Amino acid sequence: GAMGMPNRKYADGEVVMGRWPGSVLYYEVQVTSYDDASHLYTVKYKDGTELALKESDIRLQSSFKQ
Repeated sequence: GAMGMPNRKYADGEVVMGRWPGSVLYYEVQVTSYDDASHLYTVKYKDGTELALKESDIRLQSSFKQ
């Protein structure tokens, strides 16, 4: 059981928390697309700018999920 596993670790269109690559900070992003070969999720930030990050950079919108 991975818990977060609909096909990928995250869904698409879903709003999650994503770490900024060079930082340890997490910002709020929405997943737009996904590279399945190298396992990269393309997400879009509140700033409009979209970025690709690893699944390990993405966490739930809230870690408190019930």
